[PDB]
Amino acid sequence: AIQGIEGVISQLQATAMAA
Amino acid sequence: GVALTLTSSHHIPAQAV
Amino acid sequence: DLNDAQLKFANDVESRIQRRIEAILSPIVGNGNVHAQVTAQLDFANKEQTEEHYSPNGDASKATLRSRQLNISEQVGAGPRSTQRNETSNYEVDRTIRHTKMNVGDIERLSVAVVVNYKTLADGKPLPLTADQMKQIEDLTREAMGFSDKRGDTLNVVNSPFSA
Amino acid sequence: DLNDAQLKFANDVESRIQRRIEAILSPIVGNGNVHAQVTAQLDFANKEQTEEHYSPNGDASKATLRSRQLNISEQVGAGPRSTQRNETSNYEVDRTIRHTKMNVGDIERLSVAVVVNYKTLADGKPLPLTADQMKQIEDLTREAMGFSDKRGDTLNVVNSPFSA
Amino acid sequence: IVGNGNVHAQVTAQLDFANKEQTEEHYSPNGDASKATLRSRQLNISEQVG
Repeated sequence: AIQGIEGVISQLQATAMAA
Repeated sequence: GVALTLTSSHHIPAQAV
Repeated sequence: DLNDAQLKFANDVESRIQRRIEAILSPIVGNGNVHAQVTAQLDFANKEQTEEHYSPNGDASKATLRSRQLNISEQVGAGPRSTQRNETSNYEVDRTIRHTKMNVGDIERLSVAVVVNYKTLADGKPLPLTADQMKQIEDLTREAMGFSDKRGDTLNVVNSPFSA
Repeated sequence: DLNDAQLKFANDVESRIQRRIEAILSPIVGNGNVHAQVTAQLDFANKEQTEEHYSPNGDASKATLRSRQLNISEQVGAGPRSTQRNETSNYEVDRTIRHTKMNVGDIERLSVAVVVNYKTLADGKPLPLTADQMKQIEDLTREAMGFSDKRGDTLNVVNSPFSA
Repeated sequence: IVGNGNVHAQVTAQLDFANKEQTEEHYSPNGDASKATLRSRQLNISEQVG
């Protein structure tokens, strides 16, 4: 989904912050 | 030994032999 | 109700296209020596579209892989040869989702009718215009109206002496 | 309602492009010796797009791996040879997600009509301009209008004596 | 051109007052291996020549 890809990029940002 | 990685549902799992 | 608003929208668009044509056609042909009218076929249908595109991965050079199992067996005894290749591949593909909401009130097809006057010299003889000047008027009107071929726009400019 | 706001937006954009053209065309051709009008085909459609790109990993040199199992067997008795290679590879791939929300009100196709006057010397004879000057005017108008070929912009500049 | 009063015209219009709603679905063909997008592929090949 478009919103699904939005969620994927959001989880990538989450990984960035966690690191 | 190393079962190939399945990213989604369509991806086919590793076949043993 | 809404139909009247749409009709007024069409009238304003047509009037502004008419004024834009008249603005450039005035300095060379002269005030009142040019008349133009515009009709517009508009788009008042609400459309929503979602597009999904997958990049092809049939070529091994552009294919992105996550897991690959390649079992190869060759029991040579061509004789009693025995070849066996079991290949399993999981791919990751490029994906592009486009969501589009078309604007309500867009122009579908514009047709414009322009009429020019003759040229009355100091004597008063209504001398008609020339082919080059007519071509220039056609080009200017095409530029002003936003002429396009995908829309299906039609333009007609004719030369005739105006009545009293 | 919203259609009128969009139309006023288009009118302001067209007027500002017209003024920008007139500003540079004034010092050389002269005040009033140049008239230009602009029409703009705009984009009032809300679009949202998400793009996913995977870097290819088919070449072993750029392939990133997490786990790899390579079972190799060669029972030589070509004779009664027996080769067997079971290879399992798990890869990690580069990933790029781009989320784009296109602006509402962008320009799709701009067509501009410009008309210049003749040159009346001290005697008063309306001497037409030259080819080099016409080319200079065309280049200046292309620069002012932001002429581009991807959009599909069309420009037409013609020379003709202005009416009284 | 013709003059005031030297022209008369009347228009009749057949209009559309029927509410229509339409949903369209289109699939790009993938029968050619060059434009076919794949997620998983298993190809077992065996040749026992005697």
